[PDB]
Amino acid sequence: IFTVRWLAIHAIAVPTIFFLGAITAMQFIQR
Amino acid sequence: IGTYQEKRTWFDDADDWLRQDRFVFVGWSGLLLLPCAYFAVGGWLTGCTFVTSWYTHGLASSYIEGCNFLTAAVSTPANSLGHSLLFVWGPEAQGDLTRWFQLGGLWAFVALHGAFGLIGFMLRQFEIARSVNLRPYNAIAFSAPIAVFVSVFLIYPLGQSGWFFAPSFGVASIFRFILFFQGFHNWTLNPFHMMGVAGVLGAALLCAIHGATVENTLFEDGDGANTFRAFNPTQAEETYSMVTANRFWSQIFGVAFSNKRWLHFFMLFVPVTGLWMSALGVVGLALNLRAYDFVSQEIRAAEDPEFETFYTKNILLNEGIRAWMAAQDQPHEKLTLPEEVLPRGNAL
Amino acid sequence: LGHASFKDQEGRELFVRRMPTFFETFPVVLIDKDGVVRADVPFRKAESK
Amino acid sequence: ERPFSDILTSIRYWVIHSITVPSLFIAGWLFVSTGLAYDVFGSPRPNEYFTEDRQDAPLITDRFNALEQVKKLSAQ
Amino acid sequence: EPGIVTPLGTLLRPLNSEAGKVLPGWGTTVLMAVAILLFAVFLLIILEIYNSSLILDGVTNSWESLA
Amino acid sequence: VNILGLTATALFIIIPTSFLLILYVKTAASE
Amino acid sequence: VNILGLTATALFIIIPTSFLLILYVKTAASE
Amino acid sequence: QSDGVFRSSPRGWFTFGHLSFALLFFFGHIWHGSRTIFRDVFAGIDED
Amino acid sequence: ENTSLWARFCEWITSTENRLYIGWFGVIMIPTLLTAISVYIIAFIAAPPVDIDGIREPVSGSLLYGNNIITGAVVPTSNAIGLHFYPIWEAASLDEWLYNGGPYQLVVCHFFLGVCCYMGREWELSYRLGMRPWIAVAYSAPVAAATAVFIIYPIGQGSFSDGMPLGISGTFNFMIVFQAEHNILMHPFHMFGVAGVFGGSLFSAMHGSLVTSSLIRETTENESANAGYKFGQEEETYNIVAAHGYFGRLIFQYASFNNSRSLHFFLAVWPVVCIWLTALGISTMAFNLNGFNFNQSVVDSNGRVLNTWADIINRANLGMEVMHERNAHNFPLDLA
Amino acid sequence: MEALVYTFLLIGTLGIIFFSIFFREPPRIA
Amino acid sequence: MARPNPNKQVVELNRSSLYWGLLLIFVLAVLFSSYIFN
Amino acid sequence: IGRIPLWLVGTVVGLLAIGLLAIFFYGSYVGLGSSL
Amino acid sequence: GLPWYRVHTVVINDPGRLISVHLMHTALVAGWAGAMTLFEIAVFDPSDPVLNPMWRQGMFVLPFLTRLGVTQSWGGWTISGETSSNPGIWSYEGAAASHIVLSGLLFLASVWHWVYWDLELFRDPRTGKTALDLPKIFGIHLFLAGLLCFGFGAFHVTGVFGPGIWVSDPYGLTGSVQPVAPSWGAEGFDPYNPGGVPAHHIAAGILGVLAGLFHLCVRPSIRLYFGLSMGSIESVLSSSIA
Amino acid sequence: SVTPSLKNFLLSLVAGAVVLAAIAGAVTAV
Ligand code: CLA
Ligand code: CLA
Ligand code: CLA
Ligand code: CLA
Ligand SMILES: C=Cc1c(C)c2cc3nc(c4c5[nH]c(cc6nc(cc1[nH]2)C(C)=C6CC)c(C)c5C(=O)[C@@H]4C(=O)OC)[C@@H](CCC(=O)OC/C=C(\C)CCC[C@H](C)CCC[C@H](C)CCCC(C)C)[C@@H]3C
Ligand SMILES: CC(C)=CCC/C(C)=C/CC/C(C)=C/CC/C(C)=C/CC/C(C)=C/CC/C(C)=C/CC/C(C)=C/CC/C(C)=C/CC/C(C)=C/CC1=CC(=O)C(C)=C(C)C1=O
Ligand SMILES: CCCCCCCCCCCCCCCCCC(=O)OC[C@H](COP(=O)(O)O)OC(=O)CCCCCCCCCCCCCCCCC
Ligand SMILES: CC1=C(/C=C/C(C)=C/C=C/C(C)=C/C=C/C=C(C)/C=C/C=C(C)/C=C/C2=C(C)CCCC2(C)C)C(C)(C)CCC1
Ligand SMILES: CC1=C(/C=C/C(C)=C/C=C/C(C)=C/C=C/C=C(C)/C=C/C=C(C)/C=C/C2=C(C)CCCC2(C)C)C(C)(C)CCC1
Ligand SMILES: CC1=C(/C=C/C(C)=C\C=C\C(C)=C\C=C\C=C(C)\C=C\C=C(C)\C=C\C2=C(C)CCCC2(C)C)C(C)(C)CCC1
Ligand code: OEX
Ligand SMILES: [Cl-]
Ligand SMILES: [Fe+2]
Repeated sequence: IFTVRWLAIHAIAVPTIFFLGAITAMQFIQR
Repeated sequence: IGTYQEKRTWFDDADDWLRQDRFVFVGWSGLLLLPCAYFAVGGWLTGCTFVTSWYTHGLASSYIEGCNFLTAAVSTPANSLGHSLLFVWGPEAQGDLTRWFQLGGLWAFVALHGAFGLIGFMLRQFEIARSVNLRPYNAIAFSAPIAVFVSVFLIYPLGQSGWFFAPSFGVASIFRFILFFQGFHNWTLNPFHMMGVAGVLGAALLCAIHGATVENTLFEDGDGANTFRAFNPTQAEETYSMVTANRFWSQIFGVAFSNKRWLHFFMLFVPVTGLWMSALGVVGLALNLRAYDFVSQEIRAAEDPEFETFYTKNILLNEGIRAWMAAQDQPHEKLTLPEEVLPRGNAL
Repeated sequence: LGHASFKDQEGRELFVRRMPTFFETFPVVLIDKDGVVRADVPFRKAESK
Repeated sequence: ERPFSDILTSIRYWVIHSITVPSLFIAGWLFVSTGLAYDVFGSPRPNEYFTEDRQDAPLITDRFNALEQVKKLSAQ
Repeated sequence: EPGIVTPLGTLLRPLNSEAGKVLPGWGTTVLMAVAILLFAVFLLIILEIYNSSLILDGVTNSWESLA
Repeated sequence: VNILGLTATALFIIIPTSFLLILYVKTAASE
Repeated sequence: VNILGLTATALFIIIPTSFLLILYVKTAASE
Repeated sequence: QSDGVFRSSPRGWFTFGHLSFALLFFFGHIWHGSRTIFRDVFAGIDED
Repeated sequence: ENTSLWARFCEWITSTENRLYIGWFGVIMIPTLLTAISVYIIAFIAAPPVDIDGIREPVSGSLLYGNNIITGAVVPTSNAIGLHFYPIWEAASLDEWLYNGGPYQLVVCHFFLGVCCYMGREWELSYRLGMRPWIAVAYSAPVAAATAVFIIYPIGQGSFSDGMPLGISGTFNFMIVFQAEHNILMHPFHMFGVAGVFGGSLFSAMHGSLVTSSLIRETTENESANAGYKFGQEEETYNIVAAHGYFGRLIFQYASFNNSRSLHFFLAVWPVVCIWLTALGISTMAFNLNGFNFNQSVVDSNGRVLNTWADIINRANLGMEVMHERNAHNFPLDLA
Repeated sequence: MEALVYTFLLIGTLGIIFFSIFFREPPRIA
Repeated sequence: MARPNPNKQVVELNRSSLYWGLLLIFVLAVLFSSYIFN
Repeated sequence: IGRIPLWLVGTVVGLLAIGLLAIFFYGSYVGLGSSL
Repeated sequence: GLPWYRVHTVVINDPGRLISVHLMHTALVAGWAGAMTLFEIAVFDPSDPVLNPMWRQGMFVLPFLTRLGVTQSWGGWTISGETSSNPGIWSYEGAAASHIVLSGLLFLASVWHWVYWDLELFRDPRTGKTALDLPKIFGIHLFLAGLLCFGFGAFHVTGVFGPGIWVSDPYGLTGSVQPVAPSWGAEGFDPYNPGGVPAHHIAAGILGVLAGLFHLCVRPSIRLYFGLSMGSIESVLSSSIA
Repeated sequence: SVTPSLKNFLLSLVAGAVVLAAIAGAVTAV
């Protein structure tokens, strides 16, 4: 780890999965 | 360099580390590009997901409120803020991140970081072109959409009353901005926009026709029905017949290219010129210098009510846009416009 | 030509809504001190209020 | 060299990504399901869009006191 | 062969003589860093004053500043 | 504007056209 | 003929000057 | 013999012309800086 | 032995020795087009006003009737005719034929036949020159767009008056009214079309900059780089490996086109398929399929309508809708 | 008076198109 | 370097570039004439 | 080290992506933003 | 051969011809300024200082002449509504005629520099080739700009020798040309404060004088000279355009 | 005196210097 490839992939992959989980959760939010 | 000893220092060490082969090239421009572009894209994706627009525009513009990918946007700040930079340490936010998100400061954050990211990316093309010893025609071409971004997202709201009339970062918000220039400026009638449309359509035509011509004038090089495996990168011969292509387009269209360098320079030249002309037109619109009306035709239509043209139809349609737009588009105006004064045609 | 002051039958002072910079043709609205639209030059002029 | 053909085909890679990616998904789920997203990003809930004093869209209508006025016009 | 000799050219001759005479190393590039960062700070100060993102006791940033 | 625009259009359609014709003939007469 | 004089004088200047300039640079191009 | 439509101020014409010229000179600075840094490769590449 | 008249005519028609190839597709392409250009120039110059909406309110559209170049347009056919065929012989007089918009139908029909046979002639010259024939397949996208905006949309709406007017301001009027009717901006097919033209400009600039940047040094700095390229040569004029390496370290290594054949195929396929999609979007809007409708979608817990950017687009659509054809609607529902 | 200027500009444009198509510089193929 | 100027250059503009220039001027005039005439 | 097939990994990833997109498209007809 | 868009590249390496074409452009600009001022005075109607002022008449360089002090005219009137008893030599038409004769003199100087281009002043004596010591030329120009800016800020706008600048009330009702006192405080950075202009010009002129003296004294370094190409004229062209 | 806006601006300059130093440290830590 601690490589430029690892950091560049993770900086756009970890928030992507976090936000995908958030949006998936708010799909089931009713009125 | 230049028969000098050139004693090694921290600058040379930093240059050696930055100019090294890896997955994503950094260079010196990466000291600005990577944070600026990453924060711009992340800010847009965060605003389109959680940050609302209920106080800047009185609108829903994020996934957390029920908007989808098309209707969510990072909304522009309120017009009462004017052209404030809306720093989180500024006089408006005053250190409160939660209220800074509600004050529309995310738009200014995303826009400034995206402009600096564009600067850094074109500097990155410059630095890579100097690293591999190639001419920077790539970033000479990339000067065009940076100028477009500057003229649209910065120069136009700077010339207008404030960032509120800037484009909000989002699909349907861009569509609103587009229909706003249709109704309020007649941006189609602007000759600079006309040249921009011509440049983009000609560039798309050039791309399609060049790809089709190259792929249809190929040499055999075969013993196989798939031509894509009939190509060797390490060779010094052309794989598509320029002579046959020139003959075909001379006998079909009338004229044809005979210089590959001039062909590719034209493919560069058309979109850059079109986008620059459109940028000049938006700069003209920044001061409400609109090519809105033809005055002689206006006096003729006023003195003769039997003279109808598609231009007069467009004028009436733009009046309809402004009238049926203003009340819910500009909440700062507080236009409680009644029904009876709104223009409306026969029935409908 | 002097400042134009507009009054209705019962005497309230109505003022014109000044056309903003973005608009070239603006609906004429005589709106009162309280901010309630009181008169206009109606485009409809039929079932007009 | 890891040309992405070895990392995506290795159980050594896949034993630690079988927990981290679901953990991030659950964290993102709880971040919006516990109201923390509304807390930190100031997004209003469906039941707090309109207050009793105002029943329309809020207007900022100020610059130098925008913090205090948006605090007053927010849903407490 | 020399060009057209003139008294003014001979007077201004030492002002254009050392074409390519430079200092060794990096020279005054630390002073470059200091001067350029202070200029950026001053330029930012001007921008915040004129954008009203920074308020002072004595500035107004409006036409009544003529008062 | 009914004839000043005519004069402007005339100057615009001649002066660079004439300049281009100067350069073109200067090249065409040289082999 | 206030500006009809303008357009007539303009074209009377333009056509011979462009003609003469074209044929002159044809002459001067070939040494 | 006014036509009846509003015109623009000398301030507006000044700002419009100077902003258009400012973008054009941004492009000019880009082109000249590219020619400055890449002066040796202005005729092509070294092929080596 | 090639002495008979039809054999000589066939050899002359299929002759690749002409300045412009005619071919058996050209024997329809040429007269239909020259008819369309002739009537189009004549109509654009001195066309009398045309009652487009059918409400006896004529629209001039021609220069001699007070139009400039931007405002000049061949006006579409009268709405009373609709999708009926209106040639000159079906009119009693040239005056009413011009009043009812007959030149628009004649230009549209001749132009559709001309572009179809131009595409066929492109295939024919590709065949007679020993070339691969898919240049016509690439050209099928602007032909599809022209057919969708000149014939398919009038078919779907029931009137040739509903087609794109032959002009510039008429084109803008068509686009504005079209947005009012169908909300074209909110359509996926139009979105792919916009992405296609934007990417086509991007890829044209990309490819041109990469090739012009990587030309082999064969001249000096006081002469044009185009003079370095000699027509009919077999030696390559640019470094494909250097250009591919620059692009790979610019964007992505494993996601870059190292093969020029695949690169040029991508350049050919992207704007063509996107223009196919947007032409089909226009044709689906002709049968009133429309774009995304998100009017009053976001609603709070108490059911009050929360306006969005799509609602502002709805306000624009209302502003266009209440103003388009301001006297041609006797009833509320705009079903025609 | 504007219409004649427009028609002249367009017939000049078609003249330049016809000129560029039919009296172009031939490719040298050398 | 000498009495004549050493930077003596010949300006070139071929027939295809003449075509492009003439078309550029005429199309720009056609586009902008309606706005200049107003 | 190449234990699991790359095609199987791609099939699993594509299945999860397709199901997730179907979840988002289902969320456009229920809950917030569904006009109901 | 050189394309049509590369013609001026004939004078990249020639400093005398470069000075000649700079003088030709400068003469054209001065002649335009004079001709524009004469045209605007010819078409100017001073018959309403209040309801039909210069900005209502589309006057372009008339406000710029007015802002720095030129208010009287040789036509016997003043834009403020008064009567010019003796406007002197520095009127609107006077400034225009001065610009015209300056344009003529600069045209003659451009012709002289075009003809007598081969001056050994442009040749460095170390190798005999033609080169320009661009850091020293920049130092001279920066020193001259510092002197000119400091003089303009300490003698013209302050009124100790010049007439001052255009100062008015906040709502622009009266308006006149007064000497202005420099504001050295934070209010001097107030954009609408007229006192900022003399203080700014004095400070910028002093600092430009010091920077020009430093540039005259100290040579650049190897790294900077090879990085920004200080021996090249396109580098300074790029940065000057910036 | 020191207005709150000026104080926040000075803290912004300090934070910018701090984040530039952090970026330089992350770069030199390779
Ligand atoms: C950037 C500098 C500048 C600025 C800000 C102004 C500003 C102004 N000028 Mg001025 N002018 C300038 C430079 C400038 N001028 C120069 C260099 C000249 C010498 C040629 C003139 C000569 C001049 C005259 C004679 C007059 C003015 C006038 C005016 C005023 C009226 C507005 C106007 O210009 O009409 C409108 C401006 C435009 C429509 C700009 C056109 C937009 C671009 C340039 C078109 C694109 C070019 C296009 C490709 C060409 C094709 C057209 C072709 C078909 C004909 C205005 C405040 C008038 C005035 O009020 O009297 C004082 C007046 O009569 N100017
Ligand atoms: C698209 C933008 C762009 C690009 C690609 C270039 C490219 C280039 N410039 Mg240039 N420059 C630009 C914009 C740009 N510049 C702008 C807007 C200015 C101010 C007018 C300058 C001023 C300038 C000068 C004076 C010089 C160059 C030079 C150069 C060349 C040398 C490389 C270099 O140092 O780059 C430039 C480096 C940058 C642009 C990075 C600056 C960004 C800073 C560090 C970030 C500041 C952020 C800060 C927090 C402020 C934010 C506050 C907020 C309120 C906005 C190169 C070809 C040099 C040259 O020799 O030309 C051949 C040189 O002389 N540039
Ligand atoms: C003060 C700024 C400045 C200066 C000194 C230069 C100087 C130079 N440029 Mg450059 N340029 C500039 C700004 C500048 N440019 C700007 C702002 C742009 C963006 C549009 C460009 C874009 C540009 C390109 C693309 C090229 C140059 C080139 C050149 C070199 C040759 C110029 C030539 O012979 O063309 C000849 C010029 C003509 C035959 C006339 C052009 C007709 C124009 C379009 C209309 C006429 C304008 C009118 C008379 C006055 C209006 C201008 C005024 C309002 C400012 C030369 C050293 C060339 C080069 O790189 O050299 C190898 C070249 O390729 N420039
Ligand atoms: C010493 C000779 C001289 C004098 C006394 C004047 C005087 C005047 N000129 Mg003029 N001019 C001159 C030479 C001169 N000119 C020459 C040689 C030219 C050809 C280039 C011109 C071209 C010209 C034009 C086109 C115009 C004038 C105009 C004017 C009048 C108003 C000036 C103005 O607009 O204010 C303001 C001046 C400025 C804002 C210039 C700002 C300079 C910038 C900010 C310098 C910044 C860069 C610098 C290098 C940085 C320094 C760094 C520092 C640390 C030292 C005024 C009476 C105007 C007029 O009204 O027409 C009559 C007008 O439009 N002149
Ligand atoms: C809307 C159309 C459009 C898009 C989306 C686009 C996008 C892109 N163009 C690139 C390149 C180029 N663009 C070029 C020519 C053109 N590009 C054009 C139009 C576009 N170009 C046109 C018209 C031309 C012709 C002039 C060239 C010549 C290049 C390249 O060299 C380069 C490439 O390699 O392409 C393959 C890529 C590199 C950008 C980058 O990393 O910047 C850095 C990242 C930044 C700055 C972050 C973005 C922040 C932005 C500016 C503001 C925030 C916006 C949000 C993030 C998203 C909002 C979305 C809503 C508006 C819907 C990027 C994918
Ligand atoms: C009475 C009548 C006539 C009425 C009509 C009136 C009317 C409508 C008038 C208006 C007409 C008019 C011209 C309006 C347009 C006005 C307008 C907006 C002008 C824009 C002007 C302008 C300068 C814009 C700036 C942008 C710009 C530079 C655009 C240039 C566009 C341009 C020319 C694009 C190219 C288009 C095109 C057809 C390319 C074909 C290229 C081609 C032949 C490739 C073939 C080919 C490919 C290969 O790959 C190889 C290898 C070979 C060998 C080869 O051959
Ligand atoms: C300002 C006033 C002057 C303006 C000048 C305008 C000039 C317009 C003249 C009208 C143009 C008509 C061209 C007809 C040429 C026929 C000869 C030929 O094609 O080659 C024969 C040539 C003969 O064989 P070859 O000589 O051995 O090569 O090949 C053919 O037979 C093909 C014939 C094609 C017939 C179609 C005619 C051309 C259609 C395109 C013209 C479109 C009209 C608009 C014009 C502007 C766009 C171009
Ligand atoms: C704001 C801000 C910031 C920043 C941040 C960042 C930078 C981050 C981020 C972030 C991010 C970055 C996020 C994200 C998101 C994303 C997403 C959410 C995604 C997506 C996608 C999708 C959803 C799709 C998919 C698909 C499918 C599945 C199908 C087909 C294909 C496709 C691809 C289309 C901070 C705090 C620092 C500070 C303050 C301000
Ligand atoms: C097209 C156009 C443009 C441009 C413009 C320009 C560039 C201008 C100008 C101008 C000019 C450029 C003007 C001028 C004038 C000049 C003059 C008026 C002159 C003079 C001089 C003289 C007269 C002299 C005399 C003399 C001599 C000979 C020598 C001795 C001394 C004396 C003085 C005796 C633009 C793009 C902007 C846009 C609009 C239009
Ligand atoms: C695109 C692509 C891909 C892929 C993706 C995916 C993920 C796919 C899939 C898919 C799938 C995952 C599929 C499945 C399937 C199944 C099937 C195809 C079946 C069947 C059958 C049948 C016909 C049935 C029947 C029945 C009935 C009728 C009822 C009851 C009973 C029974 C069940 C028997 C990849 C990335 C790799 C690569 C690139 C390309
Ligand atoms: O005609 Mn042309 O635009 Ca088809 O929708 Mn119904 O019709 Mn009329 O309205 Mn809407
Ligand atoms: Cl309509
Ligand atoms: Fe190619």
